[PDB]
Amino acid sequence: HMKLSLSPPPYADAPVVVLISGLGGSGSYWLPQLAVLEQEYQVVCYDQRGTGNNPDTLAEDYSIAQMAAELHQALVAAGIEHYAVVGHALGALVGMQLALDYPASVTVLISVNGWLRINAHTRRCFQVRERLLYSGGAQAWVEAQPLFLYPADWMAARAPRLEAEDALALAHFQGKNNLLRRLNALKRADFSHHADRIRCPVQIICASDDLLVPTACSSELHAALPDSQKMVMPYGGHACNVTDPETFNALLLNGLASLLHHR
Amino acid sequence: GHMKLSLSPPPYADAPVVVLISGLGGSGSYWLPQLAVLEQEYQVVCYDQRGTGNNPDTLAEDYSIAQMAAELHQALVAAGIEHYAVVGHALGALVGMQLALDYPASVTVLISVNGWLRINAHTRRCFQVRERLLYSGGAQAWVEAQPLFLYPADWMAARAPRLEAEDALALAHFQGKNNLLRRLNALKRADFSHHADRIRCPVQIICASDDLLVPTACSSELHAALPDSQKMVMPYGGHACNVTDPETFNALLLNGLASLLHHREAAL
Repeated sequence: HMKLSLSPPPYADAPVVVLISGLGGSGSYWLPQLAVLEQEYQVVCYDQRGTGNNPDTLAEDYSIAQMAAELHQALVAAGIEHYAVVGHALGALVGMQLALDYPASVTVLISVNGWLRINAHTRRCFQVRERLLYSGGAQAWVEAQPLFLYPADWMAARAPRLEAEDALALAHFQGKNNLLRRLNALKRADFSHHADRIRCPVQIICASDDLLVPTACSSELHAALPDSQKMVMPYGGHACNVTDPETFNALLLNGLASLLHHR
Repeated sequence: GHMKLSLSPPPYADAPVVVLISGLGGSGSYWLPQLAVLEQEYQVVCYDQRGTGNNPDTLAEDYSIAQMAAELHQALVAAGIEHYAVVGHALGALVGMQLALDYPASVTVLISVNGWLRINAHTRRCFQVRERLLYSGGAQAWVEAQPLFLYPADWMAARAPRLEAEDALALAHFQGKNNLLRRLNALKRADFSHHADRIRCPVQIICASDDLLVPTACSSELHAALPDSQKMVMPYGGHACNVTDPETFNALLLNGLASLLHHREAAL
C-alpha cells in the first residue's frame, strides 16, 4: 500500500536506513539529513498513513503495532529486508516496535527524542495542544506546534521560514481524525517491559532543551535497553535535527557507523 | 496607601533598597528563592501587582505600564522609599524601564530579567496561544499551559508533585480574565525602543538561552540600545530562570547589583 521515497544508493549494496518522522508524519521532516545520509546509505523516507501523500481515514483501533506493520510490509514489498531505523519521537516508538516485531530485519535503531512510555510532562503538553485543536482547529494547532519543536531564538530569527512552514502545516494538515488516532496510538505505546527484547544496537540522541519530551525519557530508554549509547545535544529542541543539523548530522553519521559495526 | 508592599528589614542602616517586580502572574512570592541572599545586603521590597494576589482590583480598559509604574512608585514614596534599585522579571522589567523613564531621580539601577524593549513576534505568538486557552478553557487551561512557558522540561518533569501544588495555588489565586487581559494588553503595548536613550541608570540584562517565551535576542536588543548595560546569559533555566537555577541566578544578581551601584558611584 504505502508510498515510500527511496533515495538512490551511493554505491552498490549501500546499507538501508529508514527515516521515521514524528507526529506530523512527513518524510520531508528529514530534509537536512538527506544529503549527508544519501552519501553513505540508501535512504528511505515516507509520509505516514493518514498524512501527506499516503492519505487515509485511520480506524479507531489504530496502533503503533499497525504503524510498524504498514512500514515493514511496504519495505519488504520494495525489496528491503534489512534496514536501519532512525526515528524521531513517535517515529522512535515505531522503530522500537519494528525492532520487537521484525528483529531479523532491523539492523540498528536510532531514537531521536523518543521515550519508553509517555511521560506526564508530554501528556501535559498534548493536553494543551488537544485543547487548541478542539477550540481553534488546525490553525490553532499549527500556531502552537513550533513552540514545542524549536528553541525560541532559533524560531525568532527565522520569521520568513516559520511563516512558510506554518502555511504548509495548515495546508497539509493530516486532519482531526487521523491526528487523534495517531495521538492515541502514541500515548498507548509502552515499551517499558519490552526493552529487554530490543537486542539490536541502539543510539539515543536527545536535546537538553526539548520542551515536549524531557531528556529523562532518553535516560530511561538508555537504562532499559541492553545495547544502547546516549548522546545529548546541549541545544536544538525537540526538532534538534532541523535546528542544529551540523551537530546532529555528525552524531547521526558517527552513530550509524558505530552501531552497524558493533553489529 | 491601598497597594500593599512587602518590606523586608534593612540589614544595616540606610542599606540600599531593591524593589523586585514580578512578571505577568504579578506575585511577590515569585522572588522567594532570591530573598534570603538579597536581604543580607539590601532592603528588599516585594509586592503583588494591582489586580493580583493580595492587591485585588478590577483593572480598567485603558490600563497601562505607565499606570503600573505610577502605582508602585507612589506606594514606594508613601513607604518612605525615594531611591531604589529595580529588578524586574519580564513584564516587571518593562515596569522597571518605565520607572527609570518617569522617575529618573529615584531609580538607582535596573536589572532586566528576560525582558525586552518591545514585544517580539515570538512572544506575541506565545501569548496568542495562551489567550486561546484562556478564552476556550478558562483559568484551568491557562494554568495547565503556563509552566511550559516558564520552565525547562526536565526541571518540570522531575517535579510533578510540586507543579501539582503550584497549579492548585495558581488556580485559587488566578488574577481573573479581566485583569489578565488588561495586563497583557499593557504588556504588548509597552514600547521602549525610541526611549532607551532616556534609561540612563546602570543596567544589567540577565537572560536564559532556553527561555521559551522571550527569545534572548530581546536581551541582545536591549543591550544594543541602552547607554550603560551589561548582559549575562545563563545557559539554562527557562523564562523563570531565577526559580529553576537560583544558585546561578543569585550569583549573577548579587554581583550585578554591586557592579551597577559602583557604576552609579562613578556616574554620580
